[PDB]
Amino acid sequence: SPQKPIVRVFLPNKQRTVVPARCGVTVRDSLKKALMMRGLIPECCAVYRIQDGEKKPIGWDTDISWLTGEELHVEVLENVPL
Ligand SMILES: COc1cc(OC)c(/C=C/S(=O)(=O)Cc2ccc(OC)c(NCC(=O)O)c2)c(OC)c1
Repeated sequence: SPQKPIVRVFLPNKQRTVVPARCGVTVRDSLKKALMMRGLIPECCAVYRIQDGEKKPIGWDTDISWLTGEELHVEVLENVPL
């Protein structure tokens, strides 16, 4: 059976969108869909994932195919020009 890897990203506002683990693709591109589907932007959003009872912040250049099997969650970095 064709193996399907995904990462379930918990979007802002406690929603979630899953993105198929893209090999050779960064959190940037994968999450780019994730945010954009909600109408949000990866610019003012951060990627975190919970490890041993704690939080580990993720880098946008991180190959998302390592993060397969995990549930992610994005943290809104509110630094708007307001
Ligand atoms: C890899 O194989 C897939 C098969 C799919 O289908 C057969 C979808 C399908 C996606 S989709 O068209 O359902 C848009 C989508 C997906 C998940 C969501 O939450 C978990 C939301 N949440 C939106 C909200 O709640 O605001 C939106 C896929 O997506 C990556 C992957």
